Amino acid sequence: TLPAFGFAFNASAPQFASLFTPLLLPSVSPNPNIPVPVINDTVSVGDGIRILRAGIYQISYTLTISLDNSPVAPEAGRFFLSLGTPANIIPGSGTAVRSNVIGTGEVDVSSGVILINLNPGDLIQIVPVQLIGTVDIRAAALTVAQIS
Amino acid sequence: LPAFGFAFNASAPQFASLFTPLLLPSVSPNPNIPVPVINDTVSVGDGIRILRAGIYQISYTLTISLDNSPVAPEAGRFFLSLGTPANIIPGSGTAVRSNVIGTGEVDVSSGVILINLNPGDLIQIVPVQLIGTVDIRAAALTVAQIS
Amino acid sequence: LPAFGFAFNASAPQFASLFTPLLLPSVSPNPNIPVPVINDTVSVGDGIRILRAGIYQISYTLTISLDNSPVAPEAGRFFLSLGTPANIIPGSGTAVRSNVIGTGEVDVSSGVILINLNPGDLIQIVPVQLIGTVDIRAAALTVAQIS
Amino acid sequence: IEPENIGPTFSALPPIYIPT
Amino acid sequence: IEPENIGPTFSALPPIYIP
Amino acid sequence: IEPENIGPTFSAL
Repeated sequence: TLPAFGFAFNASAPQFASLFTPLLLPSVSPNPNIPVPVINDTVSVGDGIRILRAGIYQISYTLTISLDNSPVAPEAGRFFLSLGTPANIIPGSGTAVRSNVIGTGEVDVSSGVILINLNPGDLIQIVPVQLIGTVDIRAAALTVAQIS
Repeated sequence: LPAFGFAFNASAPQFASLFTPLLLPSVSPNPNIPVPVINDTVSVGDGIRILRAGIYQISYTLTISLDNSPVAPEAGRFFLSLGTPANIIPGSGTAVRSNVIGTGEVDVSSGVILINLNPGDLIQIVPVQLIGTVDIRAAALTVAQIS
Repeated sequence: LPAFGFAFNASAPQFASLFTPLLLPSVSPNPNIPVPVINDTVSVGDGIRILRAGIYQISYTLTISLDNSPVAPEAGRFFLSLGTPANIIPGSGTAVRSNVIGTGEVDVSSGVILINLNPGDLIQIVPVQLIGTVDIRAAALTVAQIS
Repeated sequence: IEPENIGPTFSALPPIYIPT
Repeated sequence: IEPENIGPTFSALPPIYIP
Repeated sequence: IEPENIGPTFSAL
């Protein structure tokens, strides 16, 4: 009837990125007056959203990244959405951010609005696939919405 | 027909001010056939008011210059707000920060925020923390019903 | 069923060139069950063509290296264009600029631009102004009908 | 909601200065 | 409408140099 | 495709 969707976000604690480890996304209720899980025929598992309904989806993410975590190594990261397992990354969902100097403050990342065929049991997660030094994820959010 | 609204500023930069909704005067992006891309919402000049209960995707983009200033650092945090500028929406937050002067334009996009909204809910882009001078070269707000 | 299209480049970097549509050769993001995510649109290799009138959300992401350049600053302004590369869509613009050499890749995403489109409309991502060499490490164009 | 503890927050924040 | 008048525009254009 | 070869990659290290 209504399209399937899910929204999971982290606005409660920064997290350090860890190679191929899905990002923690504990919250599903963004409305500050009337919070309610914005979840329909999906499942938020704590570090991702599981598909329950076959179809075409828009999936996307946002990250806030601080690159000031080292005194000697300029920091960088490459991020993707993964399908099923962290290694099974989705081409077209990739982003990158890299600083050649130490002490770089927050920068913003957003993926494209990725349109993709998904199937029941598909677990969509945000994964770092390459990290240069320590990367501080100040906040993150993952969006799943059925188009067809 | 789903409810939707798109409001943007491509005509004039604006300096971010604390808890002051960004100015978004335009609703017509099509350069060939300029019509207001507004259905069952209202653009009020600095935001979009919801008229129809439902589930929505709301999002924003900011083009921010960080070198329009003689003092450092240059930094801002931005949220979508609900009803009043202080009533910020968790999950809609972004931040940029340069510890030194001389950083040009940077890009910000929020997530595609899915959220239950209700008639009369006013959605705006608000700065919530500002250091130095933060120059919003361009901004756009998007509201579209999931249905 | 809504019309939609998703075209991306994850296979080769490309230097940005003025009013030159970015190359987007791929339309199959699912690594396990590859299918063209194209319904009632056409991906032409450097953009997506509309076949059906309606309200669409159109948007793009860029990953941009600002340290593959023999001079500084490294900067670019980007828009979606309609039909022809000079016919840019107000509200779809983004910009980045690094005044020095301490920055590699940065992220850009446009707003989620809501817009009336029409059969024959060709949507492309174009740079409209550049300083230095601007390396597009990856890019993606999204078109999806709102209905 | 008070914004100070809603992520993302700045991981550090220098005092205002004129670079020299 | 000229693209030089469509936002966002660069807030400044520092002199170009060879790093 | 190996993840080191899926764009975007770092233009330099």
